[PDB]
Amino acid sequence: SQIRQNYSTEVEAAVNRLVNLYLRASYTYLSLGFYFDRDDVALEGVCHFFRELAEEKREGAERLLKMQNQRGGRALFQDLQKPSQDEWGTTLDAMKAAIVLEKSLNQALLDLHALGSAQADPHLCDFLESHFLDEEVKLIKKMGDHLTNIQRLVGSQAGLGEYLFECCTLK
Amino acid sequence: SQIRQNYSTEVEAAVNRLVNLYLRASYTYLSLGFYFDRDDVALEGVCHFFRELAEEKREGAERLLKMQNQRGGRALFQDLQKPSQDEWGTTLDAMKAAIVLEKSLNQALLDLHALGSAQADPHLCDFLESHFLDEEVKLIKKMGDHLTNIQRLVGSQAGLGEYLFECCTLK
Amino acid sequence: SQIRQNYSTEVEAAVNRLVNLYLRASYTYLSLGFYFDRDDVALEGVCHFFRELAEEKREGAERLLKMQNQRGGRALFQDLQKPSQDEWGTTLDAMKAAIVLEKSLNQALLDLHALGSAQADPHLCDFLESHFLDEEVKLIKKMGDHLTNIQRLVGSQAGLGEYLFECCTLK
Amino acid sequence: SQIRQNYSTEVEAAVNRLVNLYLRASYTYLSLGFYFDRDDVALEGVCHFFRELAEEKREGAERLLKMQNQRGGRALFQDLQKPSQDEWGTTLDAMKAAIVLEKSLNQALLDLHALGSAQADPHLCDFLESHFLDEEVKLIKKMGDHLTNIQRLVGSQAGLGEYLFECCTLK
Amino acid sequence: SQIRQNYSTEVEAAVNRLVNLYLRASYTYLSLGFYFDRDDVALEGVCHFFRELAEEKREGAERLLKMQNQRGGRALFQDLQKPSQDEWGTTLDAMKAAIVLEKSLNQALLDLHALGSAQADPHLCDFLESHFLDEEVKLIKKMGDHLTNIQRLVGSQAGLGEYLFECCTLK
Ligand SMILES: [Cl-]
Ligand SMILES: [Cl-]
Ligand SMILES: [Cl-]
Ligand SMILES: [Cl-]
Ligand SMILES: [Cl-]
Repeated sequence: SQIRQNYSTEVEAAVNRLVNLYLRASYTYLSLGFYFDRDDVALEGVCHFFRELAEEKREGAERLLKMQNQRGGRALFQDLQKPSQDEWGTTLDAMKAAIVLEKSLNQALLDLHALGSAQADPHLCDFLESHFLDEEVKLIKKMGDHLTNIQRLVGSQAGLGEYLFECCTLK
Repeated sequence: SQIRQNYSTEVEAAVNRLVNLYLRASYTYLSLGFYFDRDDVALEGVCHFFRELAEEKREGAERLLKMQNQRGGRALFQDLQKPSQDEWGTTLDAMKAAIVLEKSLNQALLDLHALGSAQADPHLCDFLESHFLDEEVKLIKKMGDHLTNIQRLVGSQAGLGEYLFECCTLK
Repeated sequence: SQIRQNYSTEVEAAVNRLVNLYLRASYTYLSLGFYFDRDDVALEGVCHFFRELAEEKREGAERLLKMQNQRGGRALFQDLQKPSQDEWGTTLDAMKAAIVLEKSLNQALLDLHALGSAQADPHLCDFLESHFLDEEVKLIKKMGDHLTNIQRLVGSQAGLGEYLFECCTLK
Repeated sequence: SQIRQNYSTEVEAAVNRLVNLYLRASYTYLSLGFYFDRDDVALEGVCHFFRELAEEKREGAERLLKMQNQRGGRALFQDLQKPSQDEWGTTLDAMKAAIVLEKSLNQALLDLHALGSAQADPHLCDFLESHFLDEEVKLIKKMGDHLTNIQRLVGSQAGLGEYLFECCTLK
Repeated sequence: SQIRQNYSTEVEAAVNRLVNLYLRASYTYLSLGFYFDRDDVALEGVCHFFRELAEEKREGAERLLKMQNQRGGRALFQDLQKPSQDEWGTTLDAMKAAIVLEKSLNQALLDLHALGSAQADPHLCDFLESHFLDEEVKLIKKMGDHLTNIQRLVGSQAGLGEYLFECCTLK
């Protein structure tokens, strides 16, 4: 506690809250993944998509905790609330719930970035820019693409046909 | 007949009955497989699924017979009844018939396990646990997954679209 | 300007106009490609098809410009008009717009060929025959095939089924 | 919900409680690991030991959840309580806390085994025997070995010398 | 002097001062390294640690000078003051002196970042974020870890034993 330099108690606390948010998100994705593995749901690609995201969110939490120690802050852990639902409905319902979750993580990142800028903490700002902000933009874009394709597929025969052309002829 | 130790006549007889059940199941799966190979049915992946299961059930019977001789019991064979149907309907009908068949094998395994536990025959109990009980749980889970996906595919355009998203986008 | 031989001012000017047409076509295909990359359109195979065509049309322009210098003519560049639409509708709408665009390039090639024949410029005529006329015929044929398949897929269950048979059974 | 066979509501609920215990244990080990990564603690081998155990406990939870779905039970997730301490003291303190935690997991496994035996659920009993009970016995033995060696090292010069002989001469 | 764009005389001068600070730091580390190579000190791993840091600080100076020329500023060199001590005491004394030196470099980087932000010079800000700020945070963390371990080792038999357990058993 001989290393801390330019690291505010406000950022230290906000990092611990962000770690809680990322571990909550990881927990939500674990629940999503095992719901799609139910024998009465049985979409094993959807289960894999969500289990991979649970791993990504735990890795984001671990990166934050590594950074907290690099800066000389102190990790503090809080209770992890259970996910918002016990059953996640259709693939469409689940993808909508996932984009809501990612937008909430993204807003927490943007709020922490703004705190770090106000505190003139450029290490914190660049840490977020380099490891989190573009990862979130890329994931939200992918989820938006998925939402549009699920809506196309479930909505009409014109939509299913247009999806199949892209899948079987172009790629 | 110099090797038998802790092997009850009750377990010996029950093993011979189980071999009959597994060979009957193998016969049922042979009939299922060649029904899907009919030029007027022509689902060669369904034919392959059922022919592979016929091989698995014959292998289970052979493992039981190997174990009967390892314990010093005497294999006794009975007539093999023909399968319950000559025509198996749709893929859905066939998968429902297959899960009924597997649940009946699983209950026969559980009943033999309970007999072996009552007879304090731990070799028999562990034999079943190690080679049969988890194989049955894994297969029944796969069949339940298949049933749900066939029901999704044949039922509606929302269901077919949700299946295709998992197939063409996620995997 | 010691190399020019049998190269008319009429062909020189027509080549510069053709370069403008090919760069306009490239620009149109860039706009088509990024429209299909929108999160609310999200057909990434369609996006790739059109971005590849933008590259092909820029390469055709560059070949023309290389030839202009090989003959001792002088490249002159004009303003590039923006594409005709800002949004391109469905895959069907887009493919119809692409075949209209290709037919217009093809007619400009045929008109330049006829000018070169009238001017007795066989180098120009063979240049077009060797690098452009069959490329256009092959691309227009592919686009016509795509149009028919998109129409089949979006139109009816008989059409979608016939497409799927070709895709999943024959190839 | 067409697969469930011989799977009691008592075992189903107990499995969900066990998943909670394993995820709580994983969380405890995450906190232990990052405490040893503090610049004022700085035992990076101890940090690695505990982070590896956090991964093992999450994998145990995931195996339980996979099994819950294989049997046709329904995963239900509860709030994850935060670890018991925010600071973990010395390596000795931490290893003592880890063996207490493992003994509590082991007793929960033994209690679930006894429930499964009472319910005549041999699949559950063998699942625990095959994937959990010997993993726990091996880990508790390793932790007991570590406790004894830490006590030897911190206690006396005779103990440190005896440790060093084993380390530098025998291995 | 045809390239300079958005590069203030304030930043240009501050970069030249920073180059002086980094070359002074390199000189300090050369002196530290050869002190530990004295036959009456003889800690050749400590000598190597400090000689590697002398190379890192010279490389940081060279990167700054490359950037000064990339922006169209003019390198100006000043006298390099000799290091603060001729003898560096124990490994503990030396590591404390090294963390003081690194914190002073880090504060000079943060001050230059703040100047660049005030001058709206994002190239300068990102240059520092990308090549210097995280290098300093990682090095200061490592030095803090080293300080804690040296203090543990020299302070007590409990501390030495805890160090040895991590070294000989865990890693
Ligand atoms: Cl609490
Ligand atoms: Cl008979
Ligand atoms: Cl103009
Ligand atoms: Cl709750
Ligand atoms: Cl001077």
